[PDB]
Amino acid sequence: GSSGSSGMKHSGYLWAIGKNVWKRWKKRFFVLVQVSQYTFAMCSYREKKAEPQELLQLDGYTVDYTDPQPGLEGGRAFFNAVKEGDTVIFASDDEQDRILWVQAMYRATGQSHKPVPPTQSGPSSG
Repeated sequence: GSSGSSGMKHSGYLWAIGKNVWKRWKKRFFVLVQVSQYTFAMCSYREKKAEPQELLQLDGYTVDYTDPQPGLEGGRAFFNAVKEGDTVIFASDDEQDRILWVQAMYRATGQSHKPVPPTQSGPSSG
């Protein structure tokens, strides 16, 4: 039962909304930390040199590319994580970033269905 070991994989502002945390959908700081050898969590450090406000352990969450849900109007890319009884959505400024996030989050959780990048050049709405 050692203390553990910190670690950073990817940091940057992102749009996410959950049920217990980030109830609101707004661009907030997001940092992927490593809790255990095979366990990670999303720590949102909004303060300046202080403890994190919101935190979501990615212990199980299944992140994967998903269509743009009706409502969330923050970022372009859309990606939500599926949990036994919890569901959280995430969005970035560009599609390129999303991938980098899915690739990491994927391993952090260790889901069964590995995420894969689509081939949607860029259709037009009407």
